[PDB]
Amino acid sequence: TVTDIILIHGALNRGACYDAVVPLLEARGYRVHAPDLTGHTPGDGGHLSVVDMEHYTRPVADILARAEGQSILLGHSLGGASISWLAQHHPDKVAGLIYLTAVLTAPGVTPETFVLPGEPNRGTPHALDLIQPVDEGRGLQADFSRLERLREVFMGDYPGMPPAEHFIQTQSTVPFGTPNPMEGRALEIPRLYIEALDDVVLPIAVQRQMQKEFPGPVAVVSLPASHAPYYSMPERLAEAIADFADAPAEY
Repeated sequence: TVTDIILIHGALNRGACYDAVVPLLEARGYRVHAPDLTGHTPGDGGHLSVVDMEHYTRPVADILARAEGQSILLGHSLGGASISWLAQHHPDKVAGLIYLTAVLTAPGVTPETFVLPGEPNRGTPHALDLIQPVDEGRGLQADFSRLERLREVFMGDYPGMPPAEHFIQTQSTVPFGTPNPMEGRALEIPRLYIEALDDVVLPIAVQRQMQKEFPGPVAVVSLPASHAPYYSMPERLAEAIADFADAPAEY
């Protein structure tokens, strides 16, 4: 019933951040996709090209259109804003949702709620510190004056640093501001949160607060990783993802 698995990158990243994981999930028998979202492919126009969420997430909807059967959507970090948007518009094609230390927001809630300071257990101040606005506020871009700080905060799971194909220079602020449209049929999709216990970008406190605030049950697996478990434990990550695709309703 589930033939496809679609891994979606977070902010300032590209599809290829998942290179360690894609072969591991194809061995489990799945067709695996890790597409660039709109604006995340050098030469496509970058952040200002992204009109809205439908536009941003189109490469995934394109994939889901041609999937033989049902698909699993994994979002990482800000990627969860996309998988929740897609769920609501393609609930007929999605069989499972994986939030990998990802933004899980209740219907009608924007990811801004948990990135900005607030109560209870709201805020991602390491990220806000190292990620900076550009283009009169319509782009985010990392603070390259503090490269070692950038590495220990965002890429410390990598054994060694990652390749240039994993990243873009400027991020659209569109996904940060769009509320979760999930309603009715889409709230029945099984949900799985994969916690990253040692993340300092998205602290475990904020991870758990978003789980507690989403309406309805959310399954949980925990990993002893920081912000990028697809770097430091691709095998354990793949295993969790595939055991969930094998039976999302049960798991």
